[PDB]
Amino acid sequence: LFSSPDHTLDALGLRCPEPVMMVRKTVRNMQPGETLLIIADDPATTRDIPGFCTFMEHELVAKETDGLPYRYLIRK
Amino acid sequence: LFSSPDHTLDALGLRCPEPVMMVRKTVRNMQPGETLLIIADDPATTRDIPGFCTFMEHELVAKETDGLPYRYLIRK
Amino acid sequence: MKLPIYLDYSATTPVDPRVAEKMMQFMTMDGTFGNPASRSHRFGWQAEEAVDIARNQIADLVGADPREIVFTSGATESDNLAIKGAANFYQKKGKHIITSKTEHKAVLDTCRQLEREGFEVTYLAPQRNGIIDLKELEAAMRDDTILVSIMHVNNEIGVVQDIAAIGEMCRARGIIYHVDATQSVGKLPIDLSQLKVDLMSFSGHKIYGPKGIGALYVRRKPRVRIEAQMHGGGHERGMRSGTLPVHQIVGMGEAYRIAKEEMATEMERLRGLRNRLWNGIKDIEEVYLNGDLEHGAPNILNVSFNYVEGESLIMALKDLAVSSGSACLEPSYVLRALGLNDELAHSSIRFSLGRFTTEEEIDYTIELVRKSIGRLRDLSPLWEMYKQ
Amino acid sequence: MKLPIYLDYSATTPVDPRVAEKMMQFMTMDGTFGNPASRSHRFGWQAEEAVDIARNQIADLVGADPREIVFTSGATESDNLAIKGAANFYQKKGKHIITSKTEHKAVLDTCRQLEREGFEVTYLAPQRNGIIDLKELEAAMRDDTILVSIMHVNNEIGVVQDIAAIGEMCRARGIIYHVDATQSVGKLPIDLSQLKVDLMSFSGHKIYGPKGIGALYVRRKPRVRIEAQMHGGGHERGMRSGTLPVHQIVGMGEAYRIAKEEMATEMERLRGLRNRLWNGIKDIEEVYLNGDLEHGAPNILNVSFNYVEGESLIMALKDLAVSSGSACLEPSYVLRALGLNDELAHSSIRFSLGRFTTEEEIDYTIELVRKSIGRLRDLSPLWEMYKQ
Ligand SMILES: *Cc1c(COP(=O)(O)O)cnc(C)c1O
Ligand SMILES: *Cc1c(COP(=O)(O)O)cnc(C)c1O
Repeated sequence: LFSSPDHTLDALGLRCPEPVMMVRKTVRNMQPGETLLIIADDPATTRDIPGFCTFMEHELVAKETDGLPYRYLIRK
Repeated sequence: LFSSPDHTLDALGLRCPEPVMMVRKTVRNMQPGETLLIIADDPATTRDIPGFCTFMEHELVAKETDGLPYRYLIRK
Repeated sequence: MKLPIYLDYSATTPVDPRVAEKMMQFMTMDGTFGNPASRSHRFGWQAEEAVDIARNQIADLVGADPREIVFTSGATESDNLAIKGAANFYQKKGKHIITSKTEHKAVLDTCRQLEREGFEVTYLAPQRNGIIDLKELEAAMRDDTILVSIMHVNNEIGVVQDIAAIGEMCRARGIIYHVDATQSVGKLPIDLSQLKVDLMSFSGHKIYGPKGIGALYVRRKPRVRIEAQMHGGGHERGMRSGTLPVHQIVGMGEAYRIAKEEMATEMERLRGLRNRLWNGIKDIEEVYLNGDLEHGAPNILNVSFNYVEGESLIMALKDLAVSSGSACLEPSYVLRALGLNDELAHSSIRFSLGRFTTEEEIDYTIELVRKSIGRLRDLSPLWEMYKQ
Repeated sequence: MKLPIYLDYSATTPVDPRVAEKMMQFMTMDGTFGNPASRSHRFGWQAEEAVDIARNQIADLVGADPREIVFTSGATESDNLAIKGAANFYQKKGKHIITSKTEHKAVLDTCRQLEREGFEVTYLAPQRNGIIDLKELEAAMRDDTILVSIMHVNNEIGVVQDIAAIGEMCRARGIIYHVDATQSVGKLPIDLSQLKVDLMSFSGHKIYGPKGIGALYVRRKPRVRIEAQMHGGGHERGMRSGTLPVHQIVGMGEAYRIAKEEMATEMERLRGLRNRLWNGIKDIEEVYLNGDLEHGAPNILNVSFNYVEGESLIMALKDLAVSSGSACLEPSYVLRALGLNDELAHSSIRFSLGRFTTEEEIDYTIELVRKSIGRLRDLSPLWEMYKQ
């Protein structure tokens, strides 16, 4: 679900490329196997946050795209 | 003297940094121990062509500075 | 043979082991790390020599004189420098500029800024094959035209322009001709002693040199002039201030020297691999060639696959490293200029070849494309339509 | 101990073996050579990661946010970008700019170009010690002033300005404050979360990173804006287009991270060597200190030797690699601003210390200077005059 994320990244009002930058930094200060709730309203994140998990090899858990704010739960 | 140079570099009308560039290239296509008459009217060559021979390790043979065109005979 | 298979040499190339090795001799305390602008000691003087050896290496590739080569931080800068530099210097002769609607962004974005500054810019549409209509180019030229920028080789579709003839049209009218040769340098022959180009841009990382360096040709004779864009001490004969980056500069010049040597051999080999590739896929049903097969760069091949949803095309060729030329949702601005619709443009792949590309990789590529375009079409509501 | 002895760290520094080694991992086919702007494959994505790791490394040195760091080709570019970018963006608030007559050429030459474009620029004279009179700075500020550029540490004399206080004067009036921190970065502490600087320039090769790379701080909060000077695709959040040079970028960020670590230790060591040097030569008869001993960079020492013909001074210290700060016949424009006459300015040497400088080198230096200034004066018609 979207209930027990250990980390919460608010990225509201941020626009590409800023979201991927913020997310990039967070995963570094994160331990391998941790949760991260991303709150964004940048539409480009529908392509770019899955792209991150795909090309940087992370676990895209649960998604939200059908209404703002979008939510993206991710695990290292 | 200024009579039997095997190479003649005309650099008249050229202005720093152009003279040192032309001279630089000539010494490369030259065999170690060869003569090169430089004809320049760039006043900066009074400092820069001796500077070349000094910092690039070549033989400053005979000089001319007291009237234009200046003449500089050099040997590799 | 590893995966992905890099087919994006036009995005950027890898640095030659020979190039990178030279660049090592100009870094640390025991190398030639000195600033070539310090002339009170040996450090500076020998550094300046390294610069000069590279500046010549570059010059000899393109038939220029070393005194015509200006160091920049990249092809992007050369294009800004060349265009705004020339436009500003000659603005008293007129304010009109002409370029092509398929030029790289450095040229296009630069012209758009000049339009803010009071310049008028005509963007010519290309024909379907990508070539500019020279008579349409002529109909655009005016009394108050001062500059034309049309690139040698296009980086998306590979198409080659007649820069010689364009150069002749320019000179005869006193118009400055700028050429973006990033893609063509070290691929097609170039001799400025013969060509009527006044300004020409090029970079290093498209020819196995390092990113972050490039140069700008500026014609000595007849004399062309530009206003500097980069101020602070007046280096590069007043046209580009700033400390010269020696190692970067050395790596570039070495790359240009290898290019002079290996060019002929290499472009005949690539031109063959290019033809190997298009033949193993030209037989597929709905595939189109964007550009020119005869008169196009030997190393670029841009093909369109019809009746396939493009979003998934790339996800299907994950075994390949290529690009569609789309921009962080929407589709190559070059293919849209050629005239294709957004859906077709979206499902086009640009294959760009290079030094490390083999026949094994090409054949593997051929196979993957058949099986991939095959599977997508199987599951395509669009193909079933076409199959009526 | 080899000769020459490099004492020109302020001209440029050598690249750290640690820095250069990182820069190797981002070059050749088997490294991360991909273009960080290609997002359809793995090559690009991991390259972009390297960039981001370095962008942060940089940010953390100066208390910025990574989203505030803009990549450039060098400090020269940052100064052009910052100044013309800010001046052009805010030109509707007024056209007046203020800077100091002793700023680096990148700032000075940039302002002079803006004066061509219709901007008014006040160049403030420094006091004899190099510091700007803040009340003279205040008397210059107007309604229509939009920008102030005053550097943190001067590169000729080493003098440090009160950028904190200048920042306060700027903010209180809505004036943009640009700071050239090329010399100060990684030497004096810097924390933009506290400082009221809006734009700040820095480079890499003055801190043991590579030439040809540098950055520009742009304040996120309160929001500062600039017009891009480099067009073509809108990279770095629209402020500096062009392919990012990954290796260059990596080398810079590593250099900034080492700097955060080793800074304290190193600047206390240099500050001691600086004091070792001035003490072993302060006893010579006609020697003057240009700048400030207490409140000056720990690594720069600019001294004047009176009654000696300067042309030969340098030829006398050929065992040292330093600079007088003269320009391809005439004399440091900074020392002339401080007020010294052309002859004294000509016979001044700037000693700049760094990572590889020892006590052995300093002591050897001390000795050489006594014996050298001694011999020159022996043969000086000028000294005999002074000896009356
Ligand atoms: C890649 C490219 C450029 C960009 O050069 P950079 O060195 O990345 O700034 C410019 N023009 C063309 C045609 C290109 O293909
Ligand atoms: C050296 C220096 C510069 C120049 O930076 P580059 O990277 O060489 O372009 C700019 N400002 C100051 C204060 C400097 O000392």
